[PDB]
Amino acid sequence: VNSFSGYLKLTDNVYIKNADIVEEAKKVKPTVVVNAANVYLKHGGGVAGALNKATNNAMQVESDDYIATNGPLKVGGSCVLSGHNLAKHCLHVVGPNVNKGEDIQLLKSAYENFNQHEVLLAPLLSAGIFGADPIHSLRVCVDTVRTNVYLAVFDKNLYDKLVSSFL
Ligand SMILES: OCC1(Nc2ncnc3[nH]ccc23)CCC1
Ligand SMILES: [Cl-]
Repeated sequence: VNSFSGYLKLTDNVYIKNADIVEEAKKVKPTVVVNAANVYLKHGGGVAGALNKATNNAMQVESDDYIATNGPLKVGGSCVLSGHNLAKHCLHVVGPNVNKGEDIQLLKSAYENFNQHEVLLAPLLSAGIFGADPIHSLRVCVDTVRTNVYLAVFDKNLYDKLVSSFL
């Protein structure tokens, strides 16, 4: 039993809800919140900009030190950093950004990072301003993640469309 509330159950381990991931994280304070990151951990917009804003820029400060030490992530890769006031940990995961010409096949690799954590709150990777089809992202999530994932989906038209089209 966990404290996630109001989710629709899609499969044994995947759940989905129309929600602002920032507001969800503050309420639940999950062990792991997933950020829709880029390789530079520059949290400007989309989910990343919203999460970082909610941390009063502490996420960005921590991220800049991480990059200065370790260099950029790989597309499809991840790192674990602090969750600040939102979660115990933040798993920064880089899905491919179609508006940059990045290979969509890397979306499966990106979701594989979720399997290192028993329970996660997360957005749909490569959706939103990363330019991929959210229906496709949901399919890859369901077919790749085996741990318990709670998917937030801020946009309402996307959520109903995602629920109504799910196979
Ligand atoms: O899930 C991916 C999508 N973006 C978000 N989801 C959940 N919470 C969010 N907060 C800010 C952006 C955001 C892209 C379409 C939904
Ligand atoms: Cl977005």
